[PDB]
Amino acid sequence: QNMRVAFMPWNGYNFEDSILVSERVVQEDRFTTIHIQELACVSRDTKLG
Amino acid sequence: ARVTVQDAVEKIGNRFDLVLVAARRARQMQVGGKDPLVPEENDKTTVIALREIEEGLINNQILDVRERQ
Amino acid sequence: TEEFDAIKIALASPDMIRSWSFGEVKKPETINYRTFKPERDGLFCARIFGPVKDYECLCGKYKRLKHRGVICEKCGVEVTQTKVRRERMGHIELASPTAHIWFLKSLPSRIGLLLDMPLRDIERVLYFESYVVIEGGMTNLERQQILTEEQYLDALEEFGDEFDAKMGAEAIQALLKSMDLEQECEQLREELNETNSETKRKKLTKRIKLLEAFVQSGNKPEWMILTVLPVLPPDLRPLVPLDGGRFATSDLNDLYRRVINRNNRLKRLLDLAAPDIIVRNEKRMLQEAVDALLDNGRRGRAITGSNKRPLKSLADMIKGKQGRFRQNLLGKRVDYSGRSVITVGPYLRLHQCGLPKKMALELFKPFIYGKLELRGLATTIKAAKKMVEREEAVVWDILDEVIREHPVLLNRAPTLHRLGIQAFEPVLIEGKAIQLHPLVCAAYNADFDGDQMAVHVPLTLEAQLEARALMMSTNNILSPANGEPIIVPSQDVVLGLYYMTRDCVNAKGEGMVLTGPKEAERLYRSGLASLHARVKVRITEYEKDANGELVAKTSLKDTTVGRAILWMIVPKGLPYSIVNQALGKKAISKMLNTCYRILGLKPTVIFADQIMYTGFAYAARSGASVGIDDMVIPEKKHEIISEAEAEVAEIQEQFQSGLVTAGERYNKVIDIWAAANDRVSKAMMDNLQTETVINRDGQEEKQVSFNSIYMMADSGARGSAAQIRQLAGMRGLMAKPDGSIIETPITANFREGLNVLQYFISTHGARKGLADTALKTANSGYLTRRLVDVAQDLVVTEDDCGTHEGIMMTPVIEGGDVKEPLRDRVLGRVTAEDVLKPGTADILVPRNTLLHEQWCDLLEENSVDAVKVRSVVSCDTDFGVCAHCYGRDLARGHIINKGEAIGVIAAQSIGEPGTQLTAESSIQVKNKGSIKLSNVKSVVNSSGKLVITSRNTELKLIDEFGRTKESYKVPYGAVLAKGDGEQVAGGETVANWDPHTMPVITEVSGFVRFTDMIDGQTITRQTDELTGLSSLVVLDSAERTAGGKDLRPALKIVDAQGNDVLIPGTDMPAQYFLPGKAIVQLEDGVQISSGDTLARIPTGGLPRVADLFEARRPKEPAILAEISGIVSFGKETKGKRRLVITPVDGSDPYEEMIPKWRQLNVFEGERVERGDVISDGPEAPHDILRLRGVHAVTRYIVNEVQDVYRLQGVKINDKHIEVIVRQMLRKATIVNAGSSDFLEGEQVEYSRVKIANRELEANGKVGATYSRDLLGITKASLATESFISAASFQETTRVLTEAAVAGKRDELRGLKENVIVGRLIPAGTGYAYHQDRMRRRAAG
Amino acid sequence: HARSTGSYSLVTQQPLGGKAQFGGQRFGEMEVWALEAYGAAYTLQEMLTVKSDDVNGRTKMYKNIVDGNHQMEPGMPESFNVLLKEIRSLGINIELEDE
DNA sequence: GGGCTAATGACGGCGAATACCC
RNA sequence: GCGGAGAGGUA
DNA sequence: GGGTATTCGCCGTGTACCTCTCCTAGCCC
Ligand SMILES: Nc1ccn([C@@H]2O[C@H](COP(=O)(O)CP(=O)(O)OP(=O)(O)O)[C@@H](O)[C@H]2O)c(=O)n1
Ligand SMILES: [Mg+2]
Ligand SMILES: [Zn+2]
Ligand SMILES: [Zn+2]
Repeated sequence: QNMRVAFMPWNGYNFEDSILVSERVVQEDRFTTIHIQELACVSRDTKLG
Repeated sequence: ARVTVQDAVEKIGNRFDLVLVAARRARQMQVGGKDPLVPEENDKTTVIALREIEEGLINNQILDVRERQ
Repeated sequence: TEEFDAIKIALASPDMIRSWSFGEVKKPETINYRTFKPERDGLFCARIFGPVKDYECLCGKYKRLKHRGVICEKCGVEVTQTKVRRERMGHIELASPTAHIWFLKSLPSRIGLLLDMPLRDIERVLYFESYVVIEGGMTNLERQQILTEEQYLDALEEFGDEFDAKMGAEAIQALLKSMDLEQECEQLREELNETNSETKRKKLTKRIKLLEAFVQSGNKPEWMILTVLPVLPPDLRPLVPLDGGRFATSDLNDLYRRVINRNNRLKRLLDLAAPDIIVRNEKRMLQEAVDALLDNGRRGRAITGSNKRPLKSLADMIKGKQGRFRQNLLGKRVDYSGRSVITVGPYLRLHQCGLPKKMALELFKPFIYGKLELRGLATTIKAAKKMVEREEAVVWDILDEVIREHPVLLNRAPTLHRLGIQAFEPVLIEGKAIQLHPLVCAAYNADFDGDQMAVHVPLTLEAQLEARALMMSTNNILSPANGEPIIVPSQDVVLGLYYMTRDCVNAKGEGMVLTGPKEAERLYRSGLASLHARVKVRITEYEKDANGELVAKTSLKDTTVGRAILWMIVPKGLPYSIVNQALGKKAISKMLNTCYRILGLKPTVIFADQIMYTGFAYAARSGASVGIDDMVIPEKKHEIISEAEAEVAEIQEQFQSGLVTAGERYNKVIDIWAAANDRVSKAMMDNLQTETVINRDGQEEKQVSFNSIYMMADSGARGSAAQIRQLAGMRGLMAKPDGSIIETPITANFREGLNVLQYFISTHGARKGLADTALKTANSGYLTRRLVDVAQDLVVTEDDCGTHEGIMMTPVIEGGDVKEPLRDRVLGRVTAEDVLKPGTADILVPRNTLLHEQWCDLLEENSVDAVKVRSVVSCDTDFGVCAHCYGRDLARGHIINKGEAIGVIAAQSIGEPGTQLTAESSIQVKNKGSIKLSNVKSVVNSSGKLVITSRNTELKLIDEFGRTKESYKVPYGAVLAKGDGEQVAGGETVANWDPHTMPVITEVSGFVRFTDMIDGQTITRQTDELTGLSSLVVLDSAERTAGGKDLRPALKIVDAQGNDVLIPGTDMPAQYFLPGKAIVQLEDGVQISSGDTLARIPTGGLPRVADLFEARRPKEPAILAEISGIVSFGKETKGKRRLVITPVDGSDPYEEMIPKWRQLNVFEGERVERGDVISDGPEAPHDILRLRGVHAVTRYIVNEVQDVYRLQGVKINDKHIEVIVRQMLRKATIVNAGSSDFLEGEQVEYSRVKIANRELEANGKVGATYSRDLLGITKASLATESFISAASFQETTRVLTEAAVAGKRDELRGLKENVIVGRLIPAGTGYAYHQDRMRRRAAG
Repeated sequence: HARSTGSYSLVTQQPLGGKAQFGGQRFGEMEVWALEAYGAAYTLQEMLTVKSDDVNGRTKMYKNIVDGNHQMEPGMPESFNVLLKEIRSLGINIELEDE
């Protein structure tokens, strides 16, 4: 997604390649992804039953 | 937090047996056989023992004399 | 746990193996796969190895703990704790005695030479193709005769008796049992007393040493053949049942099953008395299975079921990276540890780190439980657990309270050097990322682009104290490699400070006078003055000039607002000047340096934190950004490019006509393009650098621009001039795959747009770069591993050994100037002896004193040039080094403390930086000085030249006050101009010689006389007309014609009368053997001038460092002289020309063969010195050490490595290279006799202590002279005393076999052994402990 | 990821490696060297025995920590005993001597 | 499901084992 | 459900 | 026969971490 960036050092919170982000980004819910795990339970036939 | 131990190493210049004497003292302090000679400021017993070492009250010889006494 | 020491290794006898074993595994089955109870007999058996479940038998008759020794009558399983199933070993009774693969296939085949039988024969026997007649009684056949099938048949039929032959490992065991160790040993000593020949004497000495080792150790040779085979406890080779009735098994289960199968089938076949062929096949099959068990991979590589990969055998489990020692015994996996992504956290103190709540709770769980129970919040431990799993406010309060002073260890994945692990005090924070203090990133090489870090918790009290004292960030500000600071501000900080200190011609508040920095800040933050604006301020600096008292000096300085704002932080002791400048990267670094040297640690720490905060803040206030217009295309670029294109066009057209070769045209184009690149770069730098033409009140002025990209360049925050060029200029020349340089460069830049070709080329460049870094990293890692490995055991044990030896250290002045000054080279080294002023009895430094900054400055005030300092290599201490011989240099400033493991610090410091490692016509004096010649003996001739007659001649430069600035090496035959005394102007040509031509120089005058220079036989007169042209060819040994092979043409130098003029002082008849390719152009009849031409004669980085440290013969070594004196020729043309060195005093008989291709640099009648060059090329360190001795080889290695390292601009102190070298030459070879075995390679330590014991005894007794040896770190480590150290990283099989046969005993004595065994290392905090234990033995 | 105590491995009784199963960080040989460069003997010692490999040591240390005392009892790592057993499985007798 | 049986695409270094050259 | 291969990715 | 080359074969080739599939097999009763 395309967002408004400003190139400047902001009290070394973007010191190294790190990135600073605005609470509006989480508010607007624009970097929230959906993930999906699969789980499997298998019932086999043992000789005890 | 005690950010530098430079004065404690200036007391004993080896900088290694410093750790041993401070460990013995802090172990006598944790298992409550002894009492601290310095007013604690909510420090744990390690930094207490270092604070005591830097003030000149405790070294190896004081430990030996007090133990035999 | 017992208190033990001395791990002993030896061959296991079959009775001992039976002793360990608890039962026989008869059938290969393990478990019923249906009911998971183990087999009644099998690889997993309860009656042999132990009960599956604690204290209960298999059939279930006895299950209670009341019974602890009973063995159930039905199931023979004893009732005990299942843990024992982890230690009980079993055994298998082999029907056919089997060979141990390790003792056979290991490169020196110890069965082979022990039996004195070549490996080929043993292999012939083992695969069952032929017999061997072992002690065939009274017949006509020897003892090691190989016999073919039908030869054995006809022999057996003819000779029924007195014919003893057998087959296989049982035959070999028979050979071993019947051997008389001592009789053969004594016979061998007699043979050695009778034999004088190199190679046979070496094989004999190896064998005699093997025999002596067996008779001393008490191992009988027959044990190399296995009769009983032990089987590993089951829980160590599990057969775990996967969910779903299927099983997962280690490969050892498969191998054991196969072995048992083949064994049982062979047993049945033996009971059946099957024919020999079949039993032989079965015995072979059992051999493959067993040898696959022991070491799978030395045969047809018995692969696994349906996977095509060779399965892993025991040797594979031990040896190798993935297997063992590396993986599980030096590379464990601790508890109370975590991992997460790293983040900035500027607000932190230097000694702290942001730690997520949830990880901190998880790590400190048991601490939480303890504190919760102490406070009574929880009745029992389970209630504490439940309280932690709900995570109530009380839990967080307890966590905050416990965390208070508890330090944690932070580590970053590639721990290159010891600063890869540091301790911090954690501060609980939200989030899932670990917060790392910015200043320490440089130490960690950490970057916030997804780098992760691990966090460990020290548990015991001694560990806590050690983490906070030794490892804490604030205690490690100086790099252990060189003394300089590690924590220097990196990029944002330095940018902010740079912005703050730079001044501008005109701004708001120009030239107003401020009473101090505080009102400067008043002005700046209120917007009544610019952050940078020239101003007069009154400032009170403090100076500790007295004995530790601070004196305030208060005056008016002309500075910027910004410099005042910065001054607020600076501690008292520092001069104002420090901040007064532009304050870039270097300036800030040296600021920190001075602050440390003057005040000490704590002020430096707090000052660094302050610097970080102010830099970050004001960088943010600056608002520095990067727009497309910030990078200014030079206005005159297009002209430069069009001009260069016109020039290249003219040169190419002028090529098509054919006045210049292709190579010459290439060179011309490349040079013109390079010049154009430099032109555009300089134009761009002029445009960008000082372009702010801003106006003061009236007229204009110009100043260093405020272009953001330029500030980023100049400050040293990011980018170099090269990248600025790459942005705004033409991006220079490129290299094609093979290294050749493309003719047309990339004229475009990233501000503009490249096109397909230029991009493509740069793509190649970047690709090659990346691949380089990958392979470079792998090689680095390997090199640093060897280094830390070899030098681990070295520890500072003694305070002062008291030796007078030392190395005379000078500043390495390579050619033009002083690449590295004295002061840094000597700082922190103790002196070997007092040095005197230029006037005797004027002692400048008492006997050994640590040379700190004050002494170095004092030496600067005087004019000391070279200082002899005690070095670690020459240290006298046994089993370690002494504090004084080492010196001070550390992350701290003081003399080294007893106990410190200097080997590892040296190895790490040399290894970690190793990841950025990849004409001569006229001499030109750089600075006006006096010329001085060293190690020369000249003879002024008639032409008026100071003729150089020495090959080792040097021309140094003494300055006004007696110091050697420049140094050059002047070879034989270089025309000279100025002699001795003359002052030479700047850049004036003092010497001259032909680059691609080495002339042969005559010493005397007269007529050239032809001796053995016969016409027709070896030379062919093809001569031209009057003008004196000829083609007389004196060919070399290789190129001489077929007829003139043995007739050697010569030129004797006679005078005008005829008599051979003799070299002054010597009687030698001058018989000049014309060397190779002697083109006699100037024919007979032209008066020879002094200087006539007789004969025209036409790697670095990581591999170079690894090769220097491994002491690898560079495949074409130069040759040296052993003794001095008249050399001479000998028996001619045998295939390698003989040179016999004849000593004027010493004995003659030293001959050296020389190949035909070798060219000689010295004349026959010349005066050589020992270890002078005879042939040109790279010298192998071994010869230099052997001839010149220890200090020479150590200086050579140190300088050669330091050259590579400084070429990249990485500073390392020489002491580390010295420590490694000292670890390299640990071994010596005995040449005399008296207490040793007269030839054994023995460490110099044991040899020295033997001499010391003789000295300690009142009687002189025997002292034996020894010669030093230098071994490369891989082999040197292989020949270590302790066998666990060597086994830890090398071929495990080889060293294990050597120690097993030798019966070696390990006292552990080292660091790595103690680590492996899990006791206290003998270094540092544990040194006292081990010293204490030393007192505990042999005491009361 | 973080762990205090959890499941340990079968053959060499060290904690599992990984994220799926709790798993501890790998204190590798380079880290060992880092600690050796300092005089840090007790930290390395606990890291080598009490933190991973010594079974009796780890349980005694858990109990000791719970008791509010911070001492230790290093013992010999189980992996070393496994090593002895594996080398002994060859024809090599390797014994821990005593005097 | 259960029961029974069991090929080719690294490279360098080094030291020992023949090949051969006088 | 401890392991080991193969594939990919991170620094 | 003894010293020198040459083939030959073994041994090594960075750390830390994160995903997924796949795991004794074939034939006969
Ligand atoms: N195959 C690899 C590739 C990378 N790494 C690791 O990634 C980092 C490379 O930094 P680097 O110097 O190469 C790039 P950076 O530090 O960010 O500075 P720059 O971008 O301004 O140039 C090092 O810590 C390496 O250990 C590795 O272990 N193996
Ligand atoms: Mg990174
Ligand atoms: Zn029973
Ligand atoms: Zn010494």
